[PDB]
Amino acid sequence: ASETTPEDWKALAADVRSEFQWAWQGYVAKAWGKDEINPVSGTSRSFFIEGHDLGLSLVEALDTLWIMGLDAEFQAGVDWVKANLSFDVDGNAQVFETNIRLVGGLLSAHLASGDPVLLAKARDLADRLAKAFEASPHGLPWRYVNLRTGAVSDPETNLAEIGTYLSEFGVLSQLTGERKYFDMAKRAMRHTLDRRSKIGLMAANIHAMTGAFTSRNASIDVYADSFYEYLWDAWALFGDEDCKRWAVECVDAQLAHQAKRYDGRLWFPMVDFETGAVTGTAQSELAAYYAGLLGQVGRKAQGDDYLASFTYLQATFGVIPESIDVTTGQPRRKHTGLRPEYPDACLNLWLIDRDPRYRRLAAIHYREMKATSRAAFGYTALKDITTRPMTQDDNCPGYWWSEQMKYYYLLFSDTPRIDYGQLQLSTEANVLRGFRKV
Ligand SMILES: OC[C@H]1NC[C@@H](O)[C@@H](O)[C@@H]1O
Ligand SMILES: [Ca+2]
Ligand SMILES: [Ca+2]
Ligand code: NA
Repeated sequence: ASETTPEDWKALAADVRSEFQWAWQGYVAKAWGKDEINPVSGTSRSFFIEGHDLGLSLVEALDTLWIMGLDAEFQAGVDWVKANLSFDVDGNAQVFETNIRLVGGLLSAHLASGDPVLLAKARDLADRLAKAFEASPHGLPWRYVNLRTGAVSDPETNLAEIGTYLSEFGVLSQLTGERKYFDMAKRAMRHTLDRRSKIGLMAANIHAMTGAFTSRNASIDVYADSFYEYLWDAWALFGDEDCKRWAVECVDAQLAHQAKRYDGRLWFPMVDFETGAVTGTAQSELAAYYAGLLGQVGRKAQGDDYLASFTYLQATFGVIPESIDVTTGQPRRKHTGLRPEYPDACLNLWLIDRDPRYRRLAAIHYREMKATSRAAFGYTALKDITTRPMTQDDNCPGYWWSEQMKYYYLLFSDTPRIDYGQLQLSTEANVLRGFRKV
């Protein structure tokens, strides 16, 4: 007869904040200044350069701490950065990961606080990454660069690793007045878009020196994914008319040639970029970001249909498998990366009309994370989703500190610290617009 008791969303937001503060205390105790905590053993690891940590998880956490009103914790992290974080290091850093995690994490912390030193450090790092773009006659970045010397390595790259810079670099250009950052990021994206096939698709794999594709596989998934996000995000952040056009053209080519149904559910397998023949049967969990991008570009019904494929994986397996075979619906791997893309899609679709269904689905995902990944000193990736209980690995990935706890808190809290109508998030969930003073 009566309804089951309605969710108290403010109480659930307070629980997310409590858990985030508890995890931060574990990082301070076991991994202070180090890149990642291993929260089962209570130890740390490096991410970018073995033996030369750069405070990765501390930097990733900063904007999340501020949004939650964890102000003492935020200021302790900012003060560590200002005293300790140098990028004058004789070692190789992966250009893509360094931009989205460290340049973006310093920019969101700068926008929250106003502190000039955080902008100075973001810009210093971007100038070291610029050497990877300058080493290509096409302006396509090499995958790795030595932060001190500018030496490059590995030009056999991909759309995500040449095309996930324009949000962070374009905000640098706005704040500093120097257009060079925006221009270098946009030039790399134009290169691959100019090489689209007659059916409107790009292959995912590209060589920085020849400028030619090195496979025939078009993908929406890993090695391509965030290129398509950053086309739309550059329209939203900068008003760039080329990027607005390109975002819509690329998505409608993918809907025409990659959207396929298997057992009644929508998937986007890999296809030959010229002929449209299917070339893969795998889909990763990370492809769930695309449900939210579909809604952003004006394809909400199709975005909700794709989200439903992942909702069915969550209801069936509890945790979404890291990879599935689309022809059967069954897992290709048993381990996970404590991945954030399902609540990413839920937040992006919820920002359109505030439909409470997206809150219900994200609450299932948060509660499942608490039931499976909680460890002695924080939250961990999984070894095997098929055992009962699910067995645990021993690592908290840096992106956990920027992404899913922020997504849950934004969905549940209605915080006055954010202007929800102006909110813009990077592919690492760094807030690049929408802070309100308080
Ligand atoms: O899976 C989370 C991981 N995926 C690649 C990036 O887009 C970002 O979401 C994060 O580093
Ligand atoms: Ca992402
Ligand atoms: Ca996005
Ligand atoms: Na962050």
